[PDB]
Amino acid sequence: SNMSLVKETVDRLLKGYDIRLRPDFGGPPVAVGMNIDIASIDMVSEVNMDYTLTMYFQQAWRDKRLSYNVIPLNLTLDNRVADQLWVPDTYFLNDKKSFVHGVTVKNRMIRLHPDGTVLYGLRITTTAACMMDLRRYPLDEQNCTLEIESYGYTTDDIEFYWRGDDNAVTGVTKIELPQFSIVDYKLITKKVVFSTGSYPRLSLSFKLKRNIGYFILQTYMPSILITILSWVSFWINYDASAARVALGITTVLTMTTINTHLRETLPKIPYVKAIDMYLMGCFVFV
Amino acid sequence: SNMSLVKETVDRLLKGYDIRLRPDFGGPPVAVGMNIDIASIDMVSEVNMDYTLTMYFQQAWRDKRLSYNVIPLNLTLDNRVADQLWVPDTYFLNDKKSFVHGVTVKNRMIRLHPDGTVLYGLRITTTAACMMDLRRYPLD
Amino acid sequence: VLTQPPSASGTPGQRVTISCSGSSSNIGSNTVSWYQQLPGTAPKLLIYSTNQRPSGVPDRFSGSKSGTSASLAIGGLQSEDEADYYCAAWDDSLKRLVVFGGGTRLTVLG
Amino acid sequence: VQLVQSGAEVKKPGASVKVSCKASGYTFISYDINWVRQATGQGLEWMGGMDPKSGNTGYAQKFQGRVTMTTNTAISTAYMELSSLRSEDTAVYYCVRGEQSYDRTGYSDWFDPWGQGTLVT
Amino acid sequence: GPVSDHDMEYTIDVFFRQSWKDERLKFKGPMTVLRLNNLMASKIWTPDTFFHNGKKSVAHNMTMPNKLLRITEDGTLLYTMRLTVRAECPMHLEDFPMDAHACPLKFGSYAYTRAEVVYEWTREPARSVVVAEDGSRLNQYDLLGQTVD
Amino acid sequence: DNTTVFTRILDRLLDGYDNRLRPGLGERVTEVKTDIFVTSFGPVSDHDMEYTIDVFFRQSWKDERLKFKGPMTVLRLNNLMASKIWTPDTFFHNGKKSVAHNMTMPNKLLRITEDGTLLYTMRLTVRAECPMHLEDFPMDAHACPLKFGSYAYTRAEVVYEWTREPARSVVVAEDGSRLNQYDLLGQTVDSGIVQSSTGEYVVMTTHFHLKRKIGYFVIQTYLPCIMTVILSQVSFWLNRESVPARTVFGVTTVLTMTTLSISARNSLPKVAYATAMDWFIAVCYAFVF
Amino acid sequence: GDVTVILNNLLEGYDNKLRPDIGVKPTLIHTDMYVNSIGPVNAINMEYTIDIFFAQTWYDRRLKFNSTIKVLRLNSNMVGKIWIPDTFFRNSKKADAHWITTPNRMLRIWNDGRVLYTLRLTIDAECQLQLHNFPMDEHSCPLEFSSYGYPREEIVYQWKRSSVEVGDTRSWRLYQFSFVGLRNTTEVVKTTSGDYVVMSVYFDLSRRMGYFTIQTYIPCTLIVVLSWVSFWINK
Ligand SMILES: *[C@@H]1O[C@H](CO)[C@@H](O[C@@H]2O[C@H](CO)[C@@H](O[C@@H]3O[C@H](CO[C@H]4O[C@H](CO[C@H]5O[C@H](CO)[C@@H](O)[C@H](O)[C@@H]5O[C@H]5O[C@H](CO)[C@@H](O)[C@H](O)[C@@H]5O)[C@@H](O)[C@H](O[C@H]5O[C@H](CO)[C@@H](O)[C@H](O)[C@@H]5O)[C@@H]4O)[C@@H](O)[C@H](O[C@H]4O[C@H](CO)[C@@H](O)[C@H](O)[C@@H]4O[C@H]4O[C@H](CO)[C@@H](O)[C@H](O)[C@@H]4O[C@H]4O[C@H](CO)[C@@H](O)[C@H](O)[C@@H]4O)[C@@H]3O)[C@H](O)[C@H]2NC(C)=O)[C@H](O)[C@H]1NC(C)=O
Ligand SMILES: *[C@@H]1O[C@H](CO)[C@@H](O[C@@H]2O[C@H](CO)[C@@H](O[C@@H]3O[C@H](CO)[C@@H](O)[C@H](O)[C@@H]3O)[C@H](O)[C@H]2NC(C)=O)[C@H](O)[C@H]1NC(C)=O
Ligand SMILES: *[C@@H]1O[C@H](CO)[C@@H](O[C@@H]2O[C@H](CO)[C@@H](O)[C@H](O)[C@H]2NC(C)=O)[C@H](O)[C@H]1NC(C)=O
Ligand SMILES: *[C@@H]1O[C@H](CO)[C@@H](O[C@@H]2O[C@H](CO)[C@@H](O)[C@H](O)[C@H]2NC(C)=O)[C@H](O)[C@H]1NC(C)=O
Ligand SMILES: *[C@@H]1O[C@H](CO)[C@@H](O[C@@H]2O[C@H](CO)[C@@H](O)[C@H](O)[C@H]2NC(C)=O)[C@H](O)[C@H]1NC(C)=O
Ligand SMILES: *[C@@H]1O[C@H](CO)[C@@H](O[C@@H]2O[C@H](CO)[C@@H](O)[C@H](O)[C@H]2NC(C)=O)[C@H](O)[C@H]1NC(C)=O
Repeated sequence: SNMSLVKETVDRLLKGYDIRLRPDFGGPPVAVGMNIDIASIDMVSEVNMDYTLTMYFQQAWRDKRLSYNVIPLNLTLDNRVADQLWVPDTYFLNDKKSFVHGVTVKNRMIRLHPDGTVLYGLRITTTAACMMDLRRYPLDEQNCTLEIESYGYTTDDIEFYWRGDDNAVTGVTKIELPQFSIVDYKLITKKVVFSTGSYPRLSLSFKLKRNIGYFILQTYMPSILITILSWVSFWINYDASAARVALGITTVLTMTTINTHLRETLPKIPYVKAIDMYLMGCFVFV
Repeated sequence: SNMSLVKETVDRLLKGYDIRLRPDFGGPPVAVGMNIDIASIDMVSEVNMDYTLTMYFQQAWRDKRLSYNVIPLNLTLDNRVADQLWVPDTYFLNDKKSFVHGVTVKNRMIRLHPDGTVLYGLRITTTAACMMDLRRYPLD
Repeated sequence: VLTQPPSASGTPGQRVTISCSGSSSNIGSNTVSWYQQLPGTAPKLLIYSTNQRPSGVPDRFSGSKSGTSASLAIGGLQSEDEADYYCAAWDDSLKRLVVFGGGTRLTVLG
Repeated sequence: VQLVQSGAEVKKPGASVKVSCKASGYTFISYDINWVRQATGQGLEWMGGMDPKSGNTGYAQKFQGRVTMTTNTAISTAYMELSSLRSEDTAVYYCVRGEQSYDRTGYSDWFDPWGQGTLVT
Repeated sequence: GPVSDHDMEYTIDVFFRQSWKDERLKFKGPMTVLRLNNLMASKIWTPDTFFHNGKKSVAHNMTMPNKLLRITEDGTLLYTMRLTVRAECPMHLEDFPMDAHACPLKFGSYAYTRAEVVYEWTREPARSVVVAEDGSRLNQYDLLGQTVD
Repeated sequence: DNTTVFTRILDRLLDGYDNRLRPGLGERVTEVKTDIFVTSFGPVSDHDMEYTIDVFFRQSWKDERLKFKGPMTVLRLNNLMASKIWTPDTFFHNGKKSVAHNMTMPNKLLRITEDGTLLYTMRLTVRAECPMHLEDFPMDAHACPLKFGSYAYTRAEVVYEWTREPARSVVVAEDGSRLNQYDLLGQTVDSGIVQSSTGEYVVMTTHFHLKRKIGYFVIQTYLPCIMTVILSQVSFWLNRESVPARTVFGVTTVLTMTTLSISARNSLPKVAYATAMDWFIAVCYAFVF
Repeated sequence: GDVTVILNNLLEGYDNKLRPDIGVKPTLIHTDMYVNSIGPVNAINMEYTIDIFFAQTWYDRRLKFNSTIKVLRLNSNMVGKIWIPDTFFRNSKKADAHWITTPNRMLRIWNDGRVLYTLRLTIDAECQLQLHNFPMDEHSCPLEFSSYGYPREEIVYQWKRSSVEVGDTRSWRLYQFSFVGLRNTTEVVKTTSGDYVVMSVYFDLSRRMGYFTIQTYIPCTLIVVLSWVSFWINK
């Protein structure tokens, strides 16, 4: 029959298979092509200097040991067989807490092709560290990257590339962040040089441009109008001592209240920012 | 020596034991007795509509296969043997995140009685959901 | 301790390769670096980390490491490359030990 | 970056010899100063190293009890003192700077400036 | 469960039942139906369903794994899990506080395409997703009704 | 048949091996040569007296029992084999919650050289304790540590020794400073011996030196406070009859200083002693009164 | 060489499911602590963190060997194969051991069967603060521990001379409280299962008012004395 036939096919493929050895151990390097379907970019936290992204991270290589001829159809195997194959030791160079989803079963994909090509997918939520520079905050662009390297294999053993090389990353234009807006994304493959060799690397870089209308409406408009309201005391005649004192001193009080409530609402960033410079300017004018 | 007697009886009890079969597989239902020594109720969140409680949740049933008479004591076995015995699939219908404490070891107890009574205890923290009506807050 | 040919030769244009062989505790564990020494002057750095090239040395020179051996490949061999070539590799048998090779006198036939 | 070094010296066996290595063009405390000897008839030999910041030293095995490599941070010189001289101690003594790189995957050392300077017995 | 507007996510707690047909597990005995230990239920092929928009979901296992696997002599397998899915609900807040949302729960098969594993509701679409009558733990919103597809 | 030899070596490597016995049990003192590359000096949580450090932790010892011979000089091991060999059980004395990353595969590597030298690289994030003394807040400088050592192996069994000169055995990446509030100045690595009720242990310490930035507290508390005091004093220039006017200065300036002090001490953690900013606030409030 | 044979013999014919002397007499366990720190005491949740080195020493005649080596000094590797008491902390909301780089356990077996087993713990103990006299309040929060399944007639705990000892007490993360002392105690409690020997280590803490003075007492006092100015202001 067919079902058994494939059963013996896969059993024969896995019998006598040395997981400790990469494809073509003594030969040329193995080339791993990568895709990323960015499912979501959840939270870009300025306090923690990190962002979170859920992706369908996929890799594809050739493993001549995993070659079969007696069936034509693309084989898709249960993910538990990915433990018995060789999978590249890719790691994300700037992550902090990462995990593969495990409901209702461990979210990964293992798909063999008749020519030996192996496709291996994971569904990952990675909390990457995005170095930030908020001097210009809230009028700032934040270049947040994700760096993918191989831990133990050098370029003499493993080579990395984007599968497609320009469409390898999908789902990015459909990302709707609450506070930012992806204005561009770049794919950069390269070989970095360290002491003991050169290691491959890919880099997915987003440029996040922070939306401004909110910050205008919430922070600048109140301060500007309170500065104007402070000015109002000038048209009030000189004799109106109590009037002009009330106006000016209450404007100082209101500016202090705005400053010390935006100090809480805004992310706690213990260096000086453009918003702080503007609030100080308005305070100095009052 | 008495330790050798205990070792032999325990080995005999666990030898040829089918974990897939409840006690009285073809007979009447097995009766399971519940004790709850509530250690504490930590927080009552009205935003998430739940409350956390830590309890000593214990069950007691009769397993005739785990019956011995050569020693008169109530055996108390290392918790790790609870994976080799049948234990009821009790679950809390309205919990959200639960866990058996695991310090210094997995906080659970398995105790065998000469007449076959198994006494199986866990130390559980449960964040149980509680539907809350806060119209009358704080007079509710 | 590192051993390399007493001398090598090659006609101009030909690619000649000087090799170093040492135990696993120096070359097998660390990176070699090659040092040219024009006749009578002080040796200079020619290759470091076995692949990298100091600013000034032309791309003509290139090094490699295979297991416990290293090789300096002088492509397009020209006249001015007639010199000694040594290889050094820090050893892990003591906290500070660097071992030079015997050196190779490379001559330009013609 | 240069490692200008002392002039030639001539001495009779058994007399302690001094060689000096003034460095200029780089923070003298960031990098290390290894002393490499080179007999005219044979290949290079490593005398020993020293960290200009800690004073830690590593004299080679064959010169365990014949060398004293100290360093003067103020004037940025490192002067070796070979002693117990012999006929086989005639050679050109070089001062090198042990530039180094460390990163994820281990270390890698080398000597980029190098120097000159000699001694005969 | 609660709908968190700050995190743009909601929590749902479900009993997820899947029935499929495996002819390799037919048997002939006095009993038409046999329930499978969890150790053995890990030994057979179960569909690798996952929630497309889940953020972090947990399959409860207190005190024992909250899973049940049942085989009929015909080879039909029923596999019921109890699990909490913390899914993401993209929210548009133009009309806040007067907004209305349609929070999705999309699931499917990982690694099996349309030609290998097809999912269908066990009954009519809107009779295969049922919200218990007391199952509404929302403070802010009002669950009007679901709409399956 | 270029992998038959490789697999024969890999399978014969762990024959007669006991991962419960350190190399050289009765003959030597196992010398684990440590080395740390700090990829990023994570945020220093001021409230919790903690700091996160993301490191590549490399430990190299010598196991005479793994001396192999074959066509290879360096032999890599997968994590399954790396769990079958003895490895030092280093821990961080002041660590709170350290996480070793295993994505997508365990971020570990173990190599064996012919002569029996084992190199073990780990990538791990250490969330350690940074005891702070904020008497000079916000002008304080801290020197807080990363102390690590061995558990269960006294000074006579396992002795750690930094790979190269202490200060070249811990290196911080150029872009590794992930601190938005402090300024990583330098680092002092050292080795010591700790005596406990169980024995004497080798401890490898590394103090990281931090200096706090002031530019935020200057423009966020100090300048508002100074302007409030100046404004309170400016009340003297008004003519005396304007009693409501001067009373309103007095009271509303007291209210502004109240708000400013509340906000500043909300920003500070909830220590139980006076800081420099607290003294400034107190004197300013006294001036307005 | 010889130690591998010793260990293989020791674990040969062993049964880690049975406490030493299961039917003869209760197992006596001597316990020590070494408090590395006592973290914050957040009155909101009524919990205090504490980082300790918990050590238990008991006697197992099945682990008695004869050889020129007087003590076997092992890793966590053997911990899972020999009997370990199921000690647990009865007032811990959430406790966890440490697992980096390798499990932080420690096992040592002597000639005569004395086993010493040490591990490193961080326990979020609970103590219900009686928040009267705030901020001038003083508390005594316990760390209690006992066996989980073994009653008084099966496992008995016993302190030592220098059982519990603090460290520097200056690097501790105490913010508003101040360490004054500690006490060790032993009692027997009645449980649904039986009578359990419960050991306690009370830690005494005193809140420090240097913060609340400046925050509330001083500003409220000055605001009152400021409000009095109305009296001197003309009518
Ligand atoms: C509901 O479902 C839940 C999820 O399924 C379930 O929770 C799970 O419970 C089980 C059982 O308690 C847990 O499994 C145990 O986990 C212990 C570790 O726990 C800590 O660490 C894990 C992560 O584990 C990593 O780290 C340890 C230590 O290094 C490794 O040993 C692990 O293999 C694993 O390492 C891999 O991953 C690393 C990256 O993380 C990689 O870097 C690494 O290279 C590996 O690839 C955490 O998840 C834990 O946190 C949770 O649990 C604690 C409980 O304390 C909570 O407090 C906390 O809040 C979290 O909730 C925790 O931090 C393992 O040590 C343990 O393994 C030993 O025990 C088993 C069974 O006894 C043995 O089979 C096993 O071999 C180990 O024993 C050997 O090693 C020990 C070492 O201590 C020796 O002492 C022992 O003698 C024995 O040696 C013998 O065997 C060796 C073989 O290894 C051999 O070499 C020796 O020579 C000798 O022969 C066990 O795996 C599991 O972690 C829980 N999972 C989660 C997510 O919490 C829950 O219980 C379920 N509920 C119910 C009611 O059913
Ligand atoms: C976010 O910042 C990173 C870091 O600078 C940006 O990556 C940089 O992108 C440029 C443009 O692709 C790279 O320049 C290229 O250099 C290679 C050298 O091999 C050359 O072949 C190309 O022709 C081009 O000149 C640059 O190397 C790269 N930098 C790094 C460190 O990778 C990234 O583009 C930024 N994100 C954006 C703009 O969305
Ligand atoms: C195995 O998978 C490959 C990749 O999807 C399939 O290749 C496609 O085959 C169709 C024809 O059936 C072509 O139109 C596509 O262009 C092919 N795509 C690629 C990327 O090669 C293949 O059909 C599957 N089955 C077999 C037997 O190869
Ligand atoms: C063993 O366990 C049994 C319980 O299963 C204990 O029996 C109890 O003894 C007391 C004596 O006053 C009675 O009040 C209880 O009613 C008994 N329990 C039951 C369920 O009958 C017995 O004491 C334990 N000890 C021994 C040595 O067997
Ligand atoms: C960290 O990742 C590794 C690699 O996947 C996990 O190792 C697997 O553990 C499971 C459960 O014991 C085994 O069935 C697999 O065989 C292991 N992987 C391999 C390749 O053998 C490890 O469990 C992960 N640790 C955590 C805490 O998630
Ligand atoms: C700690 O506990 C011990 C035992 O409960 C207390 O008593 C001492 O115990 C040792 C060891 O048995 C004896 O040698 C001493 O004579 C005991 N001293 C007494 C009874 O005064 C000990 O006092 C406790 N210490 C603390 C600080 O709590």
